[PDB]
Amino acid sequence: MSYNYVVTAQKPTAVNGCVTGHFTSAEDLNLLIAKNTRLEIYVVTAEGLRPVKEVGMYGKIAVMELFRPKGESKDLLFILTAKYNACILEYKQSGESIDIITRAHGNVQDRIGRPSETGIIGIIDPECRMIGLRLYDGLFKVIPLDRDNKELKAFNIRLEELHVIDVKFLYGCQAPTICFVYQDPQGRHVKTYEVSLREKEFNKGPWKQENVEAEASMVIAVPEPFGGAIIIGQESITYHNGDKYLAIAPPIIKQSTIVCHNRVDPNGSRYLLGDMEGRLFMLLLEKEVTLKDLRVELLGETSIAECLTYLDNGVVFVGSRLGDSQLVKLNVDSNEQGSYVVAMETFTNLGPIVDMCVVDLERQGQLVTCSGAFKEGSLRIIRLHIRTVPLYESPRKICYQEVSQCFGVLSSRIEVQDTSGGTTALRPSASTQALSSSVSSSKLFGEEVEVHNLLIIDQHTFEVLHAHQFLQNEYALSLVSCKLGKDPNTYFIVGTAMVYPEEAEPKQGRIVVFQYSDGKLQTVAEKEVKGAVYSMVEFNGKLLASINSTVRLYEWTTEKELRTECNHYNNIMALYLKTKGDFILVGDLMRSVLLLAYKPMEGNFEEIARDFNPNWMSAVEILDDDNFLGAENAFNLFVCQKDSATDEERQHLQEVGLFHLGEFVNVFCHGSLVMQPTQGSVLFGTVNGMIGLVTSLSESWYNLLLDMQNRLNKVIKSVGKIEHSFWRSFHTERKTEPATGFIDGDLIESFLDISRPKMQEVVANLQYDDGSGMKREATADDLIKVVEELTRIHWSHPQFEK
Amino acid sequence: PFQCNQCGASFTQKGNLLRHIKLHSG
Amino acid sequence: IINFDTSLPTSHTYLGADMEEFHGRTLHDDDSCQVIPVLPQVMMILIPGQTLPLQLFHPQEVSMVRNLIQKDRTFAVLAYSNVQEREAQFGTTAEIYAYREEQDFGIEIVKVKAIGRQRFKVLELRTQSDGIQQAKVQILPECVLPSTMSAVQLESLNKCQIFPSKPVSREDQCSYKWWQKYQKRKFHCANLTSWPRWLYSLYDAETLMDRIKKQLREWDENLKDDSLPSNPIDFSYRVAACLPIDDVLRIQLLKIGSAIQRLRCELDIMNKCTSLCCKQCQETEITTKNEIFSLSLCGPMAAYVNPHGYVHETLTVYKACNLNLIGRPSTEHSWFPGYAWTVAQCKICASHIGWKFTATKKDMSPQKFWGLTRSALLPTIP
Ligand SMILES: O=C1CC[C@H](N2Cc3cc(NC(=O)c4ccccc4)ccc3C2=O)C(=O)N1
Ligand SMILES: [Zn+2]
Ligand SMILES: [Zn+2]
Repeated sequence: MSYNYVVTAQKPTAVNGCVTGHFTSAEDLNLLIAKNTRLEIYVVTAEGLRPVKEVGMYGKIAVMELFRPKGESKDLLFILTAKYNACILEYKQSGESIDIITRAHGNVQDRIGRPSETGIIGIIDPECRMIGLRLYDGLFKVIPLDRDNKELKAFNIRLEELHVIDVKFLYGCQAPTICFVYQDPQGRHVKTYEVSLREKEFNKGPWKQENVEAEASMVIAVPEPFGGAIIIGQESITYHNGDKYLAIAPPIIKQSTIVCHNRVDPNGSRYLLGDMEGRLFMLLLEKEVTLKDLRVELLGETSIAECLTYLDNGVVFVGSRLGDSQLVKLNVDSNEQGSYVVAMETFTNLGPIVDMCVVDLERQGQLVTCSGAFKEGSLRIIRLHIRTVPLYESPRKICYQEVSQCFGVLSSRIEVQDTSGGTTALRPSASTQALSSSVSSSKLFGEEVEVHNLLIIDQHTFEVLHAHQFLQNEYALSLVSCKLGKDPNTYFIVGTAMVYPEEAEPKQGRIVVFQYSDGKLQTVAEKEVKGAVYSMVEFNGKLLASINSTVRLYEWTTEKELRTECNHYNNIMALYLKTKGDFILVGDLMRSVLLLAYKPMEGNFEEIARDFNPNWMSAVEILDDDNFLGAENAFNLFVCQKDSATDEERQHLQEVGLFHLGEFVNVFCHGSLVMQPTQGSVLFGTVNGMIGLVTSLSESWYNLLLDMQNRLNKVIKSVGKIEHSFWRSFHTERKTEPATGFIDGDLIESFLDISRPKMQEVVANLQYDDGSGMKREATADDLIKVVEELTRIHWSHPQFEK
Repeated sequence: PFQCNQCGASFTQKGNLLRHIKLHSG
Repeated sequence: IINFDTSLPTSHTYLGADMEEFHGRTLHDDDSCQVIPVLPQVMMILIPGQTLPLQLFHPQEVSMVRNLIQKDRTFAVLAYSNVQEREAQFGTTAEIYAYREEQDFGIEIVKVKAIGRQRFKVLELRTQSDGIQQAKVQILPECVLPSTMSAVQLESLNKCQIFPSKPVSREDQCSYKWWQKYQKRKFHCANLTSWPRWLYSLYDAETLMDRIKKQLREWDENLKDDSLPSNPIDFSYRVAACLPIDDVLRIQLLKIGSAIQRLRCELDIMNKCTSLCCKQCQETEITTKNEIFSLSLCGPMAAYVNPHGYVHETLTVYKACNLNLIGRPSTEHSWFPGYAWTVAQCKICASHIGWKFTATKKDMSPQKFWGLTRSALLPTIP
């Protein structure tokens, strides 16, 4: 309904940044980890990581750097958010009180500008004179770091190069010097500039070179006594310092692309490199004052790394987005290669969540999700208690069959074409190590193809009982488990499509009906269609399948076949398909919402209402008969509703709810009593591994909670001094709007963490609409009672720091 | 001399003028 | 097309050579209400970026255009759903960039050349005392959407999002081995979502433009990659202008605010085969889409003005079937310099279909081609 409540059940677990420095004190080595909107601070000890502080921010962290200007005892932290909120933070401890102190803050957004394609870049020069930001193409933003700059005032310098790949600050330069790699129609080039703070201008740099390779992406600034820069490409690694040129082309790094790096020694003798498949490399710089040679050696295998960080005792932190983060140890000796790595700690990551289901609702539901990708794919069972079932391949879709006591999972693995004309597998996975196997049909350079499988997994041991391999060039898209017609059997139904590289739109597909009985998976019926089966749903004993721009209701015949009932042709692709009663919700990727109704007496479909607003839409869900929920471009949520107060306005769905969440939502599920005043319960899973809950509120409760939000925003101190209203505002590149119809449950639940005098400050002069009927001045205990329920809706988080 | 307005020159005959006239309306 | 400068038809030399040219731009604010005069005689659907010639005879349009000359040079063209009752819900804004007045035959004549600028929605159709309609206008927006991966992409992969330039220029067939690499690298973040790579390719502007370019080059082999615009919005408008479709399809294409949706609709329109037939008989075939070719820099379909100020949308084709030829070749007021014309009518119903253009010299290529008006043609979709 028009008033909704959003709360966080699981905090985001994906790591998008990590830095090392002396933040807590001058003698402590600290590791700072940036998860989405969350900052965790650790102290590096011999036994591992000791958590100290964890804070939440009103934004998505994009830049995190540590710097120490002159006259400061310990390091300061610079944070920039996706909404261009910049702050400088200090760590303060007065006994047991730990505070994050804002030294300076401001907004660096330009009203006119096109955001850059290669993202936001933030760099601080080694002598702590300025911060350089690349937010829009053709402009370079400089923030001077003088003490009397509390509002973070910046100026723009014009860059003649529009397509910049990477930029860094150089060491050993008497003036702030930047080195960057850019592409023009002639190719890729490396150039240097000097930044003048007096003239607010660019001056001529010390050198320039073109020899950078066509696939160069990384710039590494080498400290003294070497200086210069190192450019990393697909096949070559090059060192540039004025008239010095050193180039190596190691054959080992040709298999994958290097994406992350970290400095090991303070003087730049060794570097760590991470590639796209989880290999860890070491780059060694040999000296004699000047550089003599470059060397690359392979250390071993870790998780697919987003960032790397060295912990000063041979311990390396691997921060992963596609899988679990690790603490690993590099040894002087090794097992089977040179200088192996050994895993010693694993941190759980549920992202990305591509599908999930709710199981065991008889009494306390459990959430089973499809997490990870490539070799980090796994099934996660969430009860918060989390259990991991490694698959070593990518899980796509999941469903539950109660009669068979098993799960149906769609998966895909990567195979390479060998010289024989067939395909070979890179590693053992769940589809290859199954108890029993079947193939739809068997058929016969060095390129990757995707093999799609259907897996049957036992609900108790989570062991793979059966794996079914689809046809060549076949892509499995949808999966349901349901009973059809008068047949007492329960079936697995899969909708596929035939994809060929020379065809943009698939012109063939099929729907396959599987039955799992007597330890085996048998094919009951197959139906050939003229398009891709993007989505399927069960509709009152019939099958509803989205065939491209049309939909097709199907009946289950006594001859175990599918017979077409009715066709409805649309102008949009039916990617999203949801059902409640006789109503069907249809959506496309361009945020085109279409509401249909099935007329049982006419045997056809009817159009009720629509709403076409061009944006990027990732998921939809039906809340009740009149209200529909979705996820928008950027990281927003929206609610559309019907018939709210002629046939022209009866056919229009209008916006009643807008909210900025900060996460990318993939799946919506009706978890009514997963975690055991509010009506309904919907869960969603995000790319960052975050799980959230949406529930509906009445008008009186919504008004009370909105008033309490406004009163709470005046007493709660935000990190970086960001405003909650600005943070929660609906945000696109062409429109910004205040949030409406949504209550932030996190801020409401923060009410229980504040002190009693602050509680009395919040509750002062508030009218409490008690269920008795008469309004009276609310006290703190009444609101404490109310907030309790709002927390009980989900589980409670455990303590982080020791 | 005599020619159409919804089309190019049609001066072959006096008859052709009004033939094209009711033709163009139809 | 050899020894014929395709830039010749675009300048409209037949109208005049000493026109007064105004350089400037006046773009209205988005979602804004405005009042704009309406030309009473024009019955054409103008797409932004299209050029419209006009000859004005009556005194009141002359005075209104004279008034418009210093008042931002903007008038509105209304897209009539059915032309009989003069009802329109959408339209376009036209800007004047060339004008000149003559005093021949003892009366004043104004010649105007205009270009489409913006789309709008019709609110109130006010009528003035002097016969010029004033329209209440809401300016529709152009929706520029970012990349689909901008909401999901990994930051470590941001440096690899920029590709090396498209391989050495091919001329026909266009073997890619690159569009595959481009799909693999641009939409690599697609495994973080619930959808595959090819679905995201189906909503990518560059891939849709490449597909449209391939389909257009299939019919006319003289296209070059630099002849079409490199911007998705301009490309979509040009393609919608060049397509041989009827009025309802053009209105539907004008109703779309996003360039990606317009490109997808244009591809869908191109996929379904069409044959152009005479409108009065509806049983005699004139030409097929295969014979459509572009003698002008602005596609195989353009707007021209005849000596009496009546506007025809002419389509240039190679071979025309079942057309009777009456008259002698004449070079007067020819829209294509260096060519004569003879009027062509349907062999069955004798309705005016178009003209046949014959080169005066013998070194001109093509020697002959046919130009048929859109209003006398209907698209037959089997
Ligand atoms: O290629 C072409 C050929 C088609 C098209 N027309 C149309 C046209 C009508 C006319 N009749 C007239 O002036 C006319 C004069 C007096 C009375 C009645 C009519 C003359 C020339 C052309 C002429 O050339 C054009 O302009 N471009
Ligand atoms: Zn005529
Ligand atoms: Zn005819």
